Amino acid sequence: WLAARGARSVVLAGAESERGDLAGARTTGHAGIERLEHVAVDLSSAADVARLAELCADGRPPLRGVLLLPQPVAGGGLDELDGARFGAELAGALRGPVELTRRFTDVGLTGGTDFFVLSTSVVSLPGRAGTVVGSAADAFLTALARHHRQAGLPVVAAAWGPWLESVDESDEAPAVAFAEAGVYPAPGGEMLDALLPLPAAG
Amino acid sequence: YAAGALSLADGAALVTALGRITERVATGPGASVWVRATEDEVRAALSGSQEQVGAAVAAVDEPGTTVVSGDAGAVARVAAHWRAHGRATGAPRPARLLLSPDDEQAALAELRAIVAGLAFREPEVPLLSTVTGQPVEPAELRSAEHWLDHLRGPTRFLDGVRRLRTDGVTRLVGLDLSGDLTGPAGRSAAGFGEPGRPLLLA
Amino acid sequence: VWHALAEDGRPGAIGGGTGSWLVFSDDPERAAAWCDELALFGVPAVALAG
Amino acid sequence: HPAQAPLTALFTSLVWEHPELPCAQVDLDPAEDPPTVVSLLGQVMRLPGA
Repeated sequence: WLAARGARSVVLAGAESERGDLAGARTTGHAGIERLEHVAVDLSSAADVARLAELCADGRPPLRGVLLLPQPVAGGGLDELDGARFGAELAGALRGPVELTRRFTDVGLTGGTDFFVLSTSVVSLPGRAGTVVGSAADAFLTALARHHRQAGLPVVAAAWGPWLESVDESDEAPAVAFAEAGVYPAPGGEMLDALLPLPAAG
Repeated sequence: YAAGALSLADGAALVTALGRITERVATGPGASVWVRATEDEVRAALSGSQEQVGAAVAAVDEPGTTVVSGDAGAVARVAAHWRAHGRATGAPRPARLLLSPDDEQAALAELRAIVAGLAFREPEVPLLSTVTGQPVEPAELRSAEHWLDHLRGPTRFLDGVRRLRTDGVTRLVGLDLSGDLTGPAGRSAAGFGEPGRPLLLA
Repeated sequence: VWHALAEDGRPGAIGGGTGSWLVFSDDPERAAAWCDELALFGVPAVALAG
Repeated sequence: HPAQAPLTALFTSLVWEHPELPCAQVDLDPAEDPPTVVSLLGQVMRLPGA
C-alpha cells in the first residue's frame, strides 16, 4: 500500500525483516519506492528502541508516517487465568508498542508526522470470550493513544477486523469462527485507504 | 381534613386541644434523643435492664434511626450507653410522650369533651395514621383513645410508608414546613418492594 | 458513543434486604462510608479491604 | 488514566463467559466527590443483563 500511494523511503522495523521470506515484499517495493531497509530490531528492548531513533536520525529524509501492524496475543478465559499469569502476559503484549511510542515522542519525532497508527482489534469494542489479555492490551493502547492526541500529537489507535491477506490457508479455523460470529475479513489496503487521510482532517 | 373526613370548623377546633396537651408534655420534666440504632437493637436493651425502666421508643421514622423519650435520667443513660458502645446520638431535647397516668386521665376527659363535638364523615381517599400504621377505620376516627395514642404509643411512620408502596403509590409529595418529613419517607421507601420500581419524592 | 440518560434517569428503588451487599475498596474509609450509607436504608452491607 | 484499562477488560470478559450474572461498569469522575451509594445501586438495578 505504501508503494501503491507513492512512498519513497521505508524501514521494515521488526524481527521478522531478517528471518521471513521478504523477497516478494521487496519486489512489490520496486513500484514507486526508492529506499528500503530491514533491521532485525527487537521492539521489546529499550536499547533496540533507542536504535530505532538512531536509525531515523540518519541522512534519510525526515519521518512523516508510522504504522505498528497487528500482533497475535495468547488466548485465555477468566477460568484458567490467575494474577501471576495476567501480570506476565499483559506486559509481553504491551511492552513493545509502549516503549516505541514513548521513545519517538521523547526524541521529538512524534508531532512532526502526519499519521502514527497503533493496531487494535474491532473485537475489543463489545468483547469476546477467551481473550482477557488481548482485550486489556487494546483498551490500554487506546488510552495511551488518547493521552498524546489530547496533547496535540496525531497518534491514532485503529480498531481493525482481520486483514484478508492474514487469513492463513494453512489453518483457516480462526477465520471460520469469526465468520460465524459475524466479523468478516477486509483487504488491508482498503482499510488503510479509509483511515490514513483522516488524522489531520478530523 | 385533606382526606375530606373533617369540616374546616372541626379541624380548627381539635388542633387547639392537642395544642394545650402538647404544652404540658413539652414543659414537663422528661427528655428525648435520636439514636443511630434500629428498633430491634433498642427494644432489646430497653426491655433487658430493670435499672433503666422509665423510657420508651417515641418514633420510628426511618430504618437507621429511633427516638427514645421518658425520664431525663433514663434518656441520658440510654443515650450515653450507645455513644460509649459505637453509635452516634443527638444532644438532649424535650420529651414527646405522657410522663404519668395522672396526665392520661385529664387528657382523656379534655379530648372526649371535644371529639364528640367534631362532625366527622367517611374519608374520600384512604387516610393513614402514625398511631396505627394502617388505614384508619371510621370507628377509630370517632374515638378519643385513637387521638390520645399520639402522646402514648410509638409514632410508626416507617410501616405507614411501607403500606403506601405495597398499595401502589409511586409519587410522594412532601409539605415540609417543619420536620423535613419527605426525607425520612425517601429513606424508608427506597429499600423495599420490587427492584427498579419508580419512586418520585418532591 | 456516550449518550446522556436525560430521559428517565431517576434512580428507582433497591429490591429489599434479601441478601447483603459486599463493598470492597482501595480506601477503608470509602468502604465504611458506603456500608454506613446503605445501612440507613435497611439494605444490609459488609465492608472488606485488601 | 491508562492504568484503569484492566477493569474494562475484566468487565467485558464476564459478559460473554458467565452470561447468567448481571454486572455493570460505573466509571466515576477521577476528581469530583463520588455520588451517594444509593444513586449507584438505583441506576445499576435498572439494568437487566449488563
